[PDB]
Amino acid sequence: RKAVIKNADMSEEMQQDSVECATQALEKYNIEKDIAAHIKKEFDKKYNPTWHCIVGRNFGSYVTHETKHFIYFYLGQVAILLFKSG
Amino acid sequence: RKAVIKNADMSEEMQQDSVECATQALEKYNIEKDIAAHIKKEFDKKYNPTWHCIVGRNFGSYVTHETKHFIYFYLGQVAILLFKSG
Amino acid sequence: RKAVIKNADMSEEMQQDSVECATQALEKYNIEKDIAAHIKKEFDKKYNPTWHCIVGRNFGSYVTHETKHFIYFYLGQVAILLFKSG
Amino acid sequence: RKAVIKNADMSEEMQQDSVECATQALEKYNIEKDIAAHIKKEFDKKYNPTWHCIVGRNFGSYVTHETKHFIYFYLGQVAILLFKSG
Amino acid sequence: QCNEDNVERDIQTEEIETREVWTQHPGESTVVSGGTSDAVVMPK
Amino acid sequence: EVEETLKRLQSQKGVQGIIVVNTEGIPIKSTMDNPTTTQYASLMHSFILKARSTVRDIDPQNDLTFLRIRSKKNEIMVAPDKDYFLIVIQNPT
Amino acid sequence: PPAQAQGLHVTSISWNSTGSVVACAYGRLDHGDWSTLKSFVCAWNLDRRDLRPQQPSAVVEVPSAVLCLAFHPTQPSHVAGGLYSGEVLVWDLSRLEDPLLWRTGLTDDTHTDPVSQVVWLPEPGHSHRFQVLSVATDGKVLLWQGIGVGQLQL
Repeated sequence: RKAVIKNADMSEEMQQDSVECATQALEKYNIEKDIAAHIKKEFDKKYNPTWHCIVGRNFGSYVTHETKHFIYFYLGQVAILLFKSG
Repeated sequence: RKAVIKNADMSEEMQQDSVECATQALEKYNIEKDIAAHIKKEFDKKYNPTWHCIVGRNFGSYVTHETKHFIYFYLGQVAILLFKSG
Repeated sequence: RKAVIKNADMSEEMQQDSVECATQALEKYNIEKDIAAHIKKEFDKKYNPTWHCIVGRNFGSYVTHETKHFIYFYLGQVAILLFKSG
Repeated sequence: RKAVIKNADMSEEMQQDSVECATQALEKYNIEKDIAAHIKKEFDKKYNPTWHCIVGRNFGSYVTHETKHFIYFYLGQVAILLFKSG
Repeated sequence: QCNEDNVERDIQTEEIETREVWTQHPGESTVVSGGTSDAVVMPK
Repeated sequence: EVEETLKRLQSQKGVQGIIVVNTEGIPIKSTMDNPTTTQYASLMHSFILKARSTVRDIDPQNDLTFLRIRSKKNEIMVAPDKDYFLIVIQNPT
Repeated sequence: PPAQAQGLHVTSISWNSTGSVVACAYGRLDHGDWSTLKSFVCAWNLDRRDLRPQQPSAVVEVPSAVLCLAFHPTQPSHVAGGLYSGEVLVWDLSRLEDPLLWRTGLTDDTHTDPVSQVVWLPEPGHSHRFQVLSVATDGKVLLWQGIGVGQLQL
């Protein structure tokens, strides 16, 4: 679950929080849908809605985010896309 | 290739157009990020912003969408998630 | 030359196409690398990427395949291994 | 069993493991398929699956690998192709 | 309320089934196998 | 007929065992213990194939006519076949 | 060739040493072989799915009567045949533009004679190279290389 951030428009504190949150999510949840759901909900609570999370080993995306609320990073071989929009 | 719709909360016109747009995107592009970008941009133009698209073979997601603007379908072995939010 | 299938995890239609494709490749090329390249490219186009092909007279292999996409067969004294993975 | 690397898309540390793994495999195993299997399994354990290995004296190949996970080298007169895909 | 509704969806792709297989060009009649009736002799 | 000859051969003090390997290492008849029966059938199947290849490699219009391998412990003979061959082991001493 | 075989007769046949499935044939008319295009080169594979021998696997539209069309041993599908005109042409079927030739000979004193045969030989250089000869009807022993079909060498 070593973290490597590829792209972010996010404060440093939220970047660290995202990695730690996703890291715990992967420790706790086995299925990507549930990993994504956990992560999404934690941000809605702390950082207001509306957050969206994609978790997986094989995907591409093209999305629109609110400024300062985007991160894309890997934990090992698993990519996590986390952003706010709406 | 063969389009198979698994989930949709979307009008019949947008459902078929989503498939058609994804079909053209898959014919034109090999990379998922570019396939998604084609599909997203076309929807913003025809059905107003803001759409988001995820294309891939392996992922889980947890997202929030507007009513009547969500579809998830396959073209062959490639899954396409398309929805409006924002 | 004579096609002999030893192992297969593949549909009957794809099995015959693999042999036919290798047979044509063997007719057109003398170099094993170029024979393999023909076989791989044709399979990516007709049956979606990503295929891999090894052609030769002397080798052992240990590989992982996706179900219904592996064949190992001879054309005369030349063995052809073809599968999907990724 | 002198090692000579002909082509690689791999970090230097992974290159060393490739040679060391094949070297041990060749010392321990006499049969080509068994040598290949040893090498493949060691990489799945350390660098995660899915690896594939071909070991032999006469073959050509055309394959697809994950970026930075390819090496092709000889030990003496025997060629080893080691890469990840899937 | 402008945001009259906020519909949440979970999405999960299927898994890919893979197997490990042996092959070898030089060898015995059975090339590779996955990792006593003998009615096979009777016809001859 | 063939069974009577095999018995007569086995009765010879030189003969240490006979194996009838039919389907490429799968025997039907043996005068030996099971572990040896299976191992011997397999070894001689692989071994004879190698000899046949060697002959064809020397000349592309000739096959094996007979093959003998000798050791300190015992001696083994095999003959070429279309469908299957027969294995005999004797003590040369 | 179905339609053409109704009036023509076989005069030159050969097998491709490499593609043993590839059988070549050439029919023609006995007369008038000095002026017009007379025939085609009909090939058919005895390979997988070749259930209709009557369907050619390749057709080379040769501008004039050709005889003794043979394959180079090493090359997958590369041929050379002698035309009645006295010229030898070299086709390269690799391009699948089957009637399209690779190289053409000359029309000057080099080899005006209506050569009776074309034969390949290994070149003393790398074994891949095969010289092409013709049998002059006038008393010349003519050898050349592939590109050398123009401005012959011996």
